[PDB]
Amino acid sequence: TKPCWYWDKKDLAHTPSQLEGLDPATEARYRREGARFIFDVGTRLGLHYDTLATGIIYFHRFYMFHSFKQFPRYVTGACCLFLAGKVEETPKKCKDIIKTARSLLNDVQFGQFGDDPKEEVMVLERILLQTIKFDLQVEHPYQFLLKYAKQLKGDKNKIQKLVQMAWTFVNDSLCTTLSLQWEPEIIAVAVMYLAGRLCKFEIQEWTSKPMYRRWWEQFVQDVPVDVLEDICHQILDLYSQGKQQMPH
Amino acid sequence: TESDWGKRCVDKFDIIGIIGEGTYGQVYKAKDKDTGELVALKKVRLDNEKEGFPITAIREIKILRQLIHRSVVNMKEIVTDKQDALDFKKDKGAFYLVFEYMDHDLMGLLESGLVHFSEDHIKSFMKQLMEGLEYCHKKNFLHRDIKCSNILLNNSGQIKLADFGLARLYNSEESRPYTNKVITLWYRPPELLLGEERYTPAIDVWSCGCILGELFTKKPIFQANLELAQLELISRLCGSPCPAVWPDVIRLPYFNTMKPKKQYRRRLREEFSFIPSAALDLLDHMLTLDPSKRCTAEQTLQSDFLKDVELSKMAPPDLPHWQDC
Amino acid sequence: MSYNYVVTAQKPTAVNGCVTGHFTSAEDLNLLIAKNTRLEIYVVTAEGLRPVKEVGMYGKIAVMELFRPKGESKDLLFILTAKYNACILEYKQSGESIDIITRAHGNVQDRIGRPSETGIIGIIDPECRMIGLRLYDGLFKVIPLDRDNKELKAFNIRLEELHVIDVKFLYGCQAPTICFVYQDPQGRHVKTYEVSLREKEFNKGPWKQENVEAEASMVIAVPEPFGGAIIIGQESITYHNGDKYLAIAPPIIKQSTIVCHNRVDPNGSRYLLGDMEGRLFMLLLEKEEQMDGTVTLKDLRVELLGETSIAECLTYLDNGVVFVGSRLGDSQLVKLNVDSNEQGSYVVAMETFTNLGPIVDMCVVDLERQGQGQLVTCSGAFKEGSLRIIRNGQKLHIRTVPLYESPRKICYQEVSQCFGVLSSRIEVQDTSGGTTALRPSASTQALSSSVSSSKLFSSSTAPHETSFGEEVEVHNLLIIDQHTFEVLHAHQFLQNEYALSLVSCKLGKDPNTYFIVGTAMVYPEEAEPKQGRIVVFQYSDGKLQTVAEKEVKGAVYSMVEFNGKLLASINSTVRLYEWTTEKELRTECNHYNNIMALYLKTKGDFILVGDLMRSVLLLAYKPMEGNFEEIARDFNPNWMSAVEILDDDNFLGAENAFNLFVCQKDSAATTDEERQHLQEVGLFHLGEFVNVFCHGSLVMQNLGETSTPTQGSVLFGTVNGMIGLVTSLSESWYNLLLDMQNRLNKVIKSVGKIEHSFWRSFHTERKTEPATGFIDGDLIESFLDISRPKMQEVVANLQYDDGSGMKREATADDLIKVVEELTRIH
Ligand SMILES: CC[C@H](CO)Nc1nc(NCc2ccccc2)c2ncn(C(C)C)c2n1
Repeated sequence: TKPCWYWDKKDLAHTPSQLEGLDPATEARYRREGARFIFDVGTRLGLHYDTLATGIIYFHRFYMFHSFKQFPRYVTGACCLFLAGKVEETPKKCKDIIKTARSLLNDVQFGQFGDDPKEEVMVLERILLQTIKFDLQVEHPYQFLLKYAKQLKGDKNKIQKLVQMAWTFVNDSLCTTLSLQWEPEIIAVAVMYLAGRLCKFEIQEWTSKPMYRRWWEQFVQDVPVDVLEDICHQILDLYSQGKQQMPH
Repeated sequence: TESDWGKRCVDKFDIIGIIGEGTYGQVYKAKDKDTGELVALKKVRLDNEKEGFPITAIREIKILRQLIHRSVVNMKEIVTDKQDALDFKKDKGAFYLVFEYMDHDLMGLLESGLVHFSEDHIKSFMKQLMEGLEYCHKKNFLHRDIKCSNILLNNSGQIKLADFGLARLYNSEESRPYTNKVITLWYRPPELLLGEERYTPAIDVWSCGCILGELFTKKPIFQANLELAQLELISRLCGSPCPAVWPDVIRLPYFNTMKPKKQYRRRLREEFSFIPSAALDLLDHMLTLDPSKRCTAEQTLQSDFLKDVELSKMAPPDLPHWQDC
Repeated sequence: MSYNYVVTAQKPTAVNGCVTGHFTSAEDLNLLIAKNTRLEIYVVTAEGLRPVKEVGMYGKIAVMELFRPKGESKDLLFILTAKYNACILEYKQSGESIDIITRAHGNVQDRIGRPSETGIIGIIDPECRMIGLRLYDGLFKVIPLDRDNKELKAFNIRLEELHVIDVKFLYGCQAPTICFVYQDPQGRHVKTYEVSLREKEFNKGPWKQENVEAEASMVIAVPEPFGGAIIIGQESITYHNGDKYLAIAPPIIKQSTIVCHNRVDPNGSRYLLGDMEGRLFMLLLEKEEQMDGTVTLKDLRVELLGETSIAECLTYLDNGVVFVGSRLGDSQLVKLNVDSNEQGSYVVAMETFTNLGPIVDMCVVDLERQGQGQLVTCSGAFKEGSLRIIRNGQKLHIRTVPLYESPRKICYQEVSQCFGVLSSRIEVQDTSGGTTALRPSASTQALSSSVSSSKLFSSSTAPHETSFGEEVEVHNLLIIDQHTFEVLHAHQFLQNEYALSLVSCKLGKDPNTYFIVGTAMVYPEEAEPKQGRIVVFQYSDGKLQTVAEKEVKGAVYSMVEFNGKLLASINSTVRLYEWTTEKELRTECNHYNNIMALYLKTKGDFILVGDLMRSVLLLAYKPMEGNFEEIARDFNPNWMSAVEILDDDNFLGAENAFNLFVCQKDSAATTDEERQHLQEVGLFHLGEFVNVFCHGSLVMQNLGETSTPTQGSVLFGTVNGMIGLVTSLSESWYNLLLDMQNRLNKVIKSVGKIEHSFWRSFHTERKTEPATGFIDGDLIESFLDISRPKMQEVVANLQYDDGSGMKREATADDLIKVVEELTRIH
């Protein structure tokens, strides 16, 4: 019926990129750069956040079946965003994506697109569709962050602070392989959990079951804290590695 | 696995012939070599390279893998031409969308004039169509192109909805601009003639009602070549758009521009006096000018005309015999 | 685009309706006979009919009735066409000049309505206050006959009874009253209403509803002396009038369905009834007068008079003369005698009017080696079944071969100096357990005879029960000599085996010439036949010998010889068979993308397949591969009645809606899609139902015949006996003739003021389109019959294109020569 789009962290040691001699740090850097390229290009084009995320998910999935050494990331990213636009009904012309990609990339980077940028991108569309197995519909943590937040009742300002901080954590997790490890529903909870810890809020009280300490369970069944912590650990690592700090 | 689409080759199908020409590619009837099942294969050509893969096909792939219903066609898989070995840039082969094969199309059955529909047949037909439409509308998807050609029927009496190349998601909270005219002029709702552009799911209801009347008269209810002429024909039967029946008609861009000859009174019940009472009420509600006052799919399903229809008895339509030959 | 020309070689001959009245003069007795699109006016004499006038109408005549409103000296004529064109007509004569006046006219079609099962019904009030029309289920349309209603404006009255069988205006009522039989789930009923022109609605009718026979078919409005109505069924005849009820159920009428009625005595004492076996009856109203002075109806009696042709309309004229209007056989004048002849019959035939009947199939054959070609047609049905040999010589000479059984398909086998004809006759389950034929016929009067012994389907184990009296078809292959037209041999096919297709040909390396018949096993329980036989027969030395048989899993609807191979269509499948050196058929290749492959035609390695609803398909046999390829299909859905190949690119088809179309290869090789799309480039409303397209011409060819502008020759036969011809034109000749039509239409006055452009518009119930690619030759050939002032008016400002002279003005004498050459193609 439908494909399995989730892997175990241990499995990322065996992506095509890894086996061709790329080390874990480099593939991680390559993923962040490609995701951020997709994010930055589409933000410049005025694209909806779902469109940006869908492209990023295609991108991450793509390099579970292919190597970064044989497929230039920025071409792939541009192709993903191009397709994502058509899937999410926020379409863009390929020439405009190239134009923006040229604006944001230096000369070395734009060399990946080769002599004919549009062609390298449009040609890749075939591989992308076959690679993602024509499973185009994608759900993103954003919708669940809002579906769940709507059921919280309490201080309007404390909840809005929780949401925005968590929303920032969603945007940042797009630079990671979490999109490949955990369903979006879990991600939405994890970022609520993280923001709750950081803002010293006790979300249990805002729920319809103030006494159910495990508030995540009334939204997402069968999630141990083990998972929410692993996700939190992975999100905060990006901030510790980078100069950037937690939004608060 | 069954879920890894886009890799299996079209070699696995013996092509029987061309059933019809689709807008984004032609559709051919074929037999699966392994199972013997008959499937209809839609041709998707990206060789044009104007904008790559057709968005119309993208909509059908995105939506039909989400929609599961007896009255909604099932896309079985996506298969490809023998791809060029290790040279994707040279490769310009096309993709095929596999669908269940359907024996006949409604437009073809009406046009031959051979088919005869009893009340009970229509009940079985309308109940399936509305059940499919309700499923889709509940999933917040709009068909946007309900035509007799897009209604497919098996000789068993099973009905399925087909072309989704123009389908788009509807957001009730957020009104956003769409394509101004989607449904074919003969079955287009008045709001699209007047260019609402922020249309509601009620657009599909209007068409389905046009079909309801068509099953009884064996003739399309409103057929015209110009948008105003259709508005006049609709206006003669359903009444002229006016503020009393359509409070917000004044906000529609073309209300002042497009006017019927007269302010015609509604005559639907009179002109369809031959239609049974249970059905006539269904038509009056489906063919209501104001989209806000037009009945919903669920309301059409919770009907004296359709509620007590049992899908176990699908009433197979009248089959032409050798004597009919 | 494509350019073609269509002309009538023989006008419609079947009688569709007939009425009597005082139409030409308040003094004369007139007989008006209606053939499809044609009206014939006669005057009744003591010897027979005197023809006075014939007009064509741009429409199929659906309603024809004569009435005389107060203030008129003579009867007026109401006609409604099948496309709902209504008009009131008047005869006017000025010395030698006879013309037809259109007094009122209009189109009465409703935007929304369901066409009724029993067809258009039109009746007129005895006081001529209104015309009643039953066009749509659940609606009654009233045209009030006031002096001012020159446009025939009308209103609908809601009718609760949706399924009406028949309706008539009654006599002797205080208000206009309708009496009708209707059907609902509880059976059939007779009911009455009163029509109020003031209120524009029905009021309660004079007498109560009565439950009537399940197969009550016709309503007879009895005149003033009795009043009320008579209802004719399959088993009984009843009289209803308020409290009075009578029913006679004589066993004689149960035998054959009664289809037509007419009034002999104006007072209603005597009525004439006819049935599908041709039997003619007299229905008698036995009066009883009370001392009150009132006249009541005592009893009904039915008396058998004799045999006429199977009749669509009966009309009594005068004295003992009755006109028998026949659609399935030749029409007649017969005299009714008071004394029976020595055989017991009171009916003696006077004159016989040729009706080509239904033309089921036909072939063109040069019997006398004359380079001309004669047309042998399968004509008629049942007792009227006939072979008609037609040659040109200025009238068409027609010879009739009586068969007394239904002819189905015909093919000529020159090697045997004879024709092969498929026929079917009706037998009835008799007390022996077998069947008995109603009358002897060709298949039983053959010199030598044979019955198939094939055991292909003998395993049976499928039960088919028989009830005494049920009808069955018995199918035969007839061998008929080409000079004497004597039935030389008849081969009776298997029980419940229908013969559907027939070819005469050589196959493969076999020097013998065979008759090959494709059959189907027809059981009432089957929706589609699932068994069939392809039988190969050799006619040799007065005996037919079965050479081989092939079992198929369906009906062999159509067969055609294909370059030494046998191309046969079995249900969905189109199959090509090879004839082996062992004298057996072998499947070679198959094509399956058809719902029902009804018709097949070949040119070279190309095949044209005609489907019940999938229009037409162009196949190609690919010899290098040994299989079929789909070249192009016509996607527009049409119901097919006959197809033909005009040339390698143009294909002709006939619709069940009386329409013709021409498809062409789109000839643009840009994309695969364009080629595989057959583009309809010709649309034309013929007005006839075409059964058979046949290449050939009846015109004498001495080799000296001027090469006409027209190229090619396709003859076609129709259900109403009409024979037509289709031919192609050059782009220039078409544009010229088309521009002339538009000029002629402005000049020529139409009966009923019916626009010619509307009449020829393609018309399915669901879609209507303007004609294209076709020249109505019958309009062009009328240029020679319009007066000189009109001829010159037509040619004004008329220019030729792309000729010896690019622009060349036309004169009235130039066009007279052109049309006169166009009349030479038939
Ligand atoms: C006839 C127009 C219709 C429009 O989708 N095409 C069609 N028509 C179908 N019906 C069968 C048919 C065959 C030939 C002519 C018309 C209809 C059909 N069955 C499966 N499919 C797939 C592609 C969803 C079918 N698609």
